[PDB]
Amino acid sequence: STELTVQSERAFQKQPHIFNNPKVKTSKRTKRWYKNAGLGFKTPKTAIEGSYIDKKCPFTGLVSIRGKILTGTVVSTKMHRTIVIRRAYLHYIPKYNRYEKRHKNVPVHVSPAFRVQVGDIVTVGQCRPISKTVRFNVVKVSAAAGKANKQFAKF
Amino acid sequence: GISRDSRHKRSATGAKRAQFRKKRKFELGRQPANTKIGAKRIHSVRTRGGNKKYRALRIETGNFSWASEGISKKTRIAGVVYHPSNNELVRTNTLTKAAIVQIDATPFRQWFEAHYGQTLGKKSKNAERKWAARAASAKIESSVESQFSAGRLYACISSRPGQSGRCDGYILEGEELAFYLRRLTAKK
Amino acid sequence: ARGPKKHLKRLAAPHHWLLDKLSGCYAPRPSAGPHKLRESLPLIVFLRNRLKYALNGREVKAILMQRHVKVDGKVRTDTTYPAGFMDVITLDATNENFRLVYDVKGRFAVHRITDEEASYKLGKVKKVQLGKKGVPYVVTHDGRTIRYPDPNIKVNDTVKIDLASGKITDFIKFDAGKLVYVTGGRNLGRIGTIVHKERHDGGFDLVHIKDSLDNTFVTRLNNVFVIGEQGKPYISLPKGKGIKLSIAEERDRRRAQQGL
Amino acid sequence: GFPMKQGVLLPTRIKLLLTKNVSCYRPRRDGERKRKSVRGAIVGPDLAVLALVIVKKGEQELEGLTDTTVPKRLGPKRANNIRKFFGLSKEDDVRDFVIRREVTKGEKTYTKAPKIQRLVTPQRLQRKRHQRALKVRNAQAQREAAAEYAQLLAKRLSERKAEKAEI
RNA sequence: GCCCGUCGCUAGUACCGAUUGAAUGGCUUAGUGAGGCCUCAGGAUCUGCCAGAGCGGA
RNA sequence: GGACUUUUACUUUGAAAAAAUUAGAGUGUUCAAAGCAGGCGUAUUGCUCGAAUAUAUUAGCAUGGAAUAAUAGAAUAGGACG
RNA sequence: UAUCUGGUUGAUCCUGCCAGUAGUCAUAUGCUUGUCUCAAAGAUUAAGCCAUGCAUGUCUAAGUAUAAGCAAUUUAUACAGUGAAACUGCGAAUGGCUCAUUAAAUCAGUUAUCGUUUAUUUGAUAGUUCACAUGGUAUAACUGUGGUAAUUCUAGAGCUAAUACAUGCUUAAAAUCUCGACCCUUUGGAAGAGAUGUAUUUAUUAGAUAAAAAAUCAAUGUCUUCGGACUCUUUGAUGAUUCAUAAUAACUUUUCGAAUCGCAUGGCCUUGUGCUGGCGAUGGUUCAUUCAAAUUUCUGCCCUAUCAACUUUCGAUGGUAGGAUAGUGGCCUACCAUGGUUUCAACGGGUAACGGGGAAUAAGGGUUCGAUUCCGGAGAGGGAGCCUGAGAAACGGCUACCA
RNA sequence: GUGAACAGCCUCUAGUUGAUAGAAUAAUGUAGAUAAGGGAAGUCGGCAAAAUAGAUCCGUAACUUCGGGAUAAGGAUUGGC
Ligand SMILES: CN[C@@H]1[C@@H](O)[C@@H](O[C@@H]2[C@@H](O)[C@H](O[C@H]3O[C@H](CN)CC[C@H]3N)[C@@H](N)C[C@H]2N)OC[C@]1(C)O
Ligand SMILES: [Mg+2]
Ligand SMILES: [Mg+2]
Ligand SMILES: [Mg+2]
Ligand SMILES: [Mg+2]
Ligand SMILES: [Mg+2]
Ligand SMILES: [Mg+2]
Ligand SMILES: [Mg+2]
Ligand SMILES: [Mg+2]
Ligand SMILES: [Mg+2]
Ligand SMILES: [Mg+2]
Ligand SMILES: [Mg+2]
Ligand SMILES: [Mg+2]
Ligand SMILES: [Mg+2]
Ligand SMILES: [Mg+2]
Ligand SMILES: [Mg+2]
Ligand SMILES: [Mg+2]
Ligand SMILES: [Mg+2]
Ligand SMILES: [Mg+2]
Ligand SMILES: [Mg+2]
Ligand SMILES: [Mg+2]
Ligand SMILES: [Mg+2]
Ligand SMILES: [Mg+2]
Ligand SMILES: [Mg+2]
Ligand SMILES: [Mg+2]
Ligand SMILES: [Mg+2]
Ligand SMILES: [Mg+2]
Ligand SMILES: [Mg+2]
Ligand SMILES: [Mg+2]
Ligand SMILES: [Mg+2]
Ligand SMILES: [Mg+2]
Ligand SMILES: [Mg+2]
Ligand SMILES: [Mg+2]
Ligand SMILES: [Mg+2]
Ligand SMILES: [Mg+2]
Ligand SMILES: [Mg+2]
Ligand SMILES: [Mg+2]
Ligand SMILES: [Mg+2]
Ligand SMILES: [Mg+2]
Ligand SMILES: [Mg+2]
Ligand SMILES: [Mg+2]
Ligand SMILES: [Mg+2]
Ligand SMILES: [Mg+2]
Ligand SMILES: [Mg+2]
Ligand SMILES: [Mg+2]
Ligand SMILES: [Mg+2]
Ligand SMILES: [Mg+2]
Ligand SMILES: [Mg+2]
Ligand SMILES: [Mg+2]
Ligand SMILES: [Mg+2]
Ligand SMILES: [Mg+2]
Ligand SMILES: [Mg+2]
Ligand SMILES: [Mg+2]
Ligand SMILES: [Mg+2]
Ligand SMILES: [Mg+2]
Ligand SMILES: [Mg+2]
Ligand SMILES: [Mg+2]
Repeated sequence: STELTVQSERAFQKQPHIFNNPKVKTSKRTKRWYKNAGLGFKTPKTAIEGSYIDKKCPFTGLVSIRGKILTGTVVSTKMHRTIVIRRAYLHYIPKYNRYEKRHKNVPVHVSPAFRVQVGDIVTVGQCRPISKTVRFNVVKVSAAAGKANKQFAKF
Repeated sequence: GISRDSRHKRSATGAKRAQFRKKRKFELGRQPANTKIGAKRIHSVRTRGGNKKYRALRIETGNFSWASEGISKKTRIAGVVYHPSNNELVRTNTLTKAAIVQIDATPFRQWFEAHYGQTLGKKSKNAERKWAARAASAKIESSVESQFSAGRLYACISSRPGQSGRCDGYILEGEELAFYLRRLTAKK
Repeated sequence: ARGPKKHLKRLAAPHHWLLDKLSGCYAPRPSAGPHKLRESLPLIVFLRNRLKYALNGREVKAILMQRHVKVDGKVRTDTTYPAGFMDVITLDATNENFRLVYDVKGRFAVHRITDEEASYKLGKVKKVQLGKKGVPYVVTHDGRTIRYPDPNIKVNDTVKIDLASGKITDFIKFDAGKLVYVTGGRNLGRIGTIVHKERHDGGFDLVHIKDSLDNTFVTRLNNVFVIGEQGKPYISLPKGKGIKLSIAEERDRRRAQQGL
Repeated sequence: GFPMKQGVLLPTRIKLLLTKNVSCYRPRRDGERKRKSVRGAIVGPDLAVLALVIVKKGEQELEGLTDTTVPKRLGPKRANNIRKFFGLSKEDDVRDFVIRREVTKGEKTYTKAPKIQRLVTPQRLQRKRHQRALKVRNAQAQREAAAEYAQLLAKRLSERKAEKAEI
């Protein structure tokens, strides 16, 4: 998703209070603000090198990561600039002294810093409410391939 | 009245939620100001915990900053040429945040040709002094320049007039003024 | 629930108050003030249950309305006033001076001081902020806002205070090896010496502690109140000085010396 | 018994919502509005009683009205109010110009009078002088406390430059 | 010896059943829609900056 | 402080944990259910011990463990180190 | 605190139930009832209905007293004692009661506010404003004349107050900015004029630190030991921010910056009722603190498939923008995307379902209950709507409907 | 031209204006209209009559030979610029 047009909305997309003076001629054009989210999390290169905009991007945006931090694997990429992860986990029934498989499906807004794919585990930091569903934000991507290369052409 | 509660609506699963308790005064919402131009008239909502807010409707004047000139002057608002949310706001010339207006340019033209003297478009002792200390910065931009002939400048409302009672904002400049310039005459 | 609650049922009352089940319905509700509801002593629980000077509540007001009581030099005529840690309660009759400080069992103590020691008190800086027009201000667990302080004062430190005016007369840093008071946690009331502090970016710094019997424990950084330098407390400690003998070692102290 | 409330422009009785600061309603709680029954403002045969104020006299005096005369209840209380009842400007010292009322307890006949409010008193200027006093006396003491800092930190920077010598 | 099913007397329970049956409680399309609130107006009379006049306030 | 780190289950320890209830120490309510009192002289001007402790578990946080059980890696090398 | 006994056969050992036995912080009932201490109690049915009474009022030396009130004597020709009424203020959002609703709701433990509001308490914080020996009316109580069968119903007329209503003066030093009459040709310098508290809205600049050095371009700071040269003055917090804080240009039906009250009355002359000054009350903006609030993270419920697909008429999932709110957020609105849940049981149905602390039963494991003394949530016949206020969607507040 | 249309209504080309006539406007008729409130009580019987009506969007039961029932039922909308 994202991945072109930068301007595609009827609204002109820009970072708040980051001003490019027209009279002062710059060869970089855009002056692009960022930070590092903290909590020992790398603000990735593409957040800086990128041309993108989104204000829900915890590195270039106005949302701050605090509270829980969660691991889980991506089951759905179908939404633009957000995704749903399945964090499974086991539940202990005291009577039977056993465990039963459970899961909870967490929608989380993926900044357009990351290329996320289905099957990739992802680390996710908690943030302020973003959409109806999403209280969490993609932070680190733990799987760069997930078998992608082992599928290969004939010879 | 209006309620911003999520107790209405539905589940994320798409389940109907039952009616639980009632509306509370703190889930509350109120009507749109739908602020307009002309004849300044403003009503004041008394909000949660004292905290007056200020309802703009009919404001004909507001303070607009020149982004790259580091100066700000209050002007007239001449209309609305664009708006990203609904086109009906441009037609009705309703004033909202991020609404694209036209302003005056004359308080900006009076000030530029004083601070500089370059007579957009188109003798005192210490005057020629600072006039000469200036320029080199007098180039401005063609796209702000050419506007000045018409006598109306493209501004953008940066405030929330129904909330704050004021209509303020900045002159469209650089990339924005470049972008709206497309949709402006690619719609008109 | 439509407003702030103005009562306290006497069960949900904090138990370090040590109030009997029957004999009433409600606790007194600590007023708003320097100290928090859960952690505080209202003068009524003090002038009545602790010090037994006033039998009624009726007597506690008939006392306080004579100006006799005062806290940190100010008179304090309100019955439910939320007195608490480090506070100095001075009766001008009886010429008694008390500092309100914790036992090892966790309650507040009735602990006298000199006419002198009464005139200063510690507080823990709860944050260091830069106020309006540049003035940095420091603020304390008891709610004192103090401006123009020493730049070497940081959060979690402690401060000596004048109580006549309010100025800072000294500041003790937070460094490994400082005498320390535990306010909060089960270890609340234990005392002294700070062997280590575990970082935990993301909150809740753990602090090891060893008293001098050479016993060791841990609490939250928030529960650590720096009282001074090793072996020297800046204020008068009470009997036992926050050690915690086990229930058997307190059983031998009682089953031997005092009385029979 | 329903009263007339002007402004309705009706011969008829209608019900309305009544608030603070309108007639026929005496609100009994803060913000209490109550629906009452108001009689219209236009006259009709239906009124048991009518209220009339005389704009001009007439060639015949009327027994209990033009013939007789009543005292006002209370005299001026506010200082300048006595001043502008009698027209004294600010010199004439309105104290002895207060109005006094008699009364008699079993031949003990006595006297009483207002307390002139917003009077200029020596006590009242002592406070005014005191207010301009505290405000300036406070003002400078904060400037000196500010200089105590500007000394404390600047002489902390002369400790930080002199420790570079230790390096 | 045990023992089965129809038939038949008595009592109880449930079922199916015309009545386009009935009642209770809860959601709901559509139609109508009190009321307060927001807003556009209005302006009984009453003031603002003794013939009279302008444009703001109640 | 920089630069990175395959991810799990489990088990240790801890911090944070309302009272009342419960288990339970103390105290002779005259016994007792209780209650959290009281107990000592110099009983005409005071002294003084108390109001303990434990339980709290599934989840959350912090920590020692690396067995059992999952999980990922180099094979059309698009491999590892410098 | 790990226990069985009786009942199928002619007898038998089994299966398996019935019955016996035991306790119940479990109700009911019946017989019987002397004493001390302790004390549950119209929850279960019907959150069904209600006659009457009562359950929320409130004043200090200290906001307003001319009661035609009482009372003094005792100093008060302005007032002063005491003080009904009325204005002003605050409270009335606590308490108390009940469990109707409610099954991802509430709740519990655990988080979040870098997502917000907060009277009050506590601690700080105000020289800057254009008659100042202190500026204006407009009113209750009251007085009198009235209407009604009828109520805490009120009308007309005549008074009079304020910490109510509404206005409106004030104060040091210095400094940095802009403009700038003149003379001046030089790197050029200038009297004098305005602006500058705080709050509001906007935009722009600072808010550094990741180890070291160089040419150029425009503007332009501070020193000349006259060619040139040049800072080790700012450096706050957090895991992390556009944070605290600061500065520049303007903006505003300009927020605030005392027109207030109780006690005492003491200095200081150049003797003007001159100029000062004590102990504290009530206030006042901002910040903190506390009392709270509202959302909020992870994980956790009973029966049911004779409920398998659910959600998106008309928000369902997400994006962008605005509106709205105290604030975040499909909270609402425009355009846009086609999404979100489920056999790891969604969705639906039921609950004689408020949830938790806890309760009973005492090998362990379990089973069963919790309306109910504590916490949390809901509601005041049913629904909605709203005024007042810091705080209510209040019901011993109002408005409407249905009953 | 309107319109789904060779419907109806109006028109062009063409073709008629032919059917005893005048004057009145009672009853009773033939043919067409409308009636307050009630709503089949009229009647062998709703006979007659009234109500319905097009399109677009929403919604649709028993039952069934699964093809149907179905325009089921029941709704909302409609001009001009
Ligand atoms: C209908 N006549 C009877 C019928 O009534 C029934 O009777 C028995 C009876 O014979 C048994 O009892 C007999 O045999 C026992 C042998 N130990 C002793 C007691 C004796 N009465 C009972 N225990 C049970 C009844 N249901 O079972 C047997 C039968 C012949 O069918
Ligand atoms: Mg405020
Ligand atoms: Mg921390
Ligand atoms: Mg934190
Ligand atoms: Mg037979
Ligand atoms: Mg049946
Ligand atoms: Mg409807
Ligand atoms: Mg448990
Ligand atoms: Mg029994
Ligand atoms: Mg007997
Ligand atoms: Mg009942
Ligand atoms: Mg009832
Ligand atoms: Mg008095
Ligand atoms: Mg009152
Ligand atoms: Mg309550
Ligand atoms: Mg219920
Ligand atoms: Mg204060
Ligand atoms: Mg006031
Ligand atoms: Mg950094
Ligand atoms: Mg900002
Ligand atoms: Mg800021
Ligand atoms: Mg007064
Ligand atoms: Mg969105
Ligand atoms: Mg919001
Ligand atoms: Mg129920
Ligand atoms: Mg239950
Ligand atoms: Mg349990
Ligand atoms: Mg319960
Ligand atoms: Mg009860
Ligand atoms: Mg309620
Ligand atoms: Mg209903
Ligand atoms: Mg209902
Ligand atoms: Mg209600
Ligand atoms: Mg009631
Ligand atoms: Mg109530
Ligand atoms: Mg009905
Ligand atoms: Mg009913
Ligand atoms: Mg056609
Ligand atoms: Mg045709
Ligand atoms: Mg012919
Ligand atoms: Mg014929
Ligand atoms: Mg004829
Ligand atoms: Mg004739
Ligand atoms: Mg005829
Ligand atoms: Mg007709
Ligand atoms: Mg009809
Ligand atoms: Mg009809
Ligand atoms: Mg009908
Ligand atoms: Mg018929
Ligand atoms: Mg019929
Ligand atoms: Mg018939
Ligand atoms: Mg018949
Ligand atoms: Mg027939
Ligand atoms: Mg027919
Ligand atoms: Mg019809
Ligand atoms: Mg139809
Ligand atoms: Mg038309």
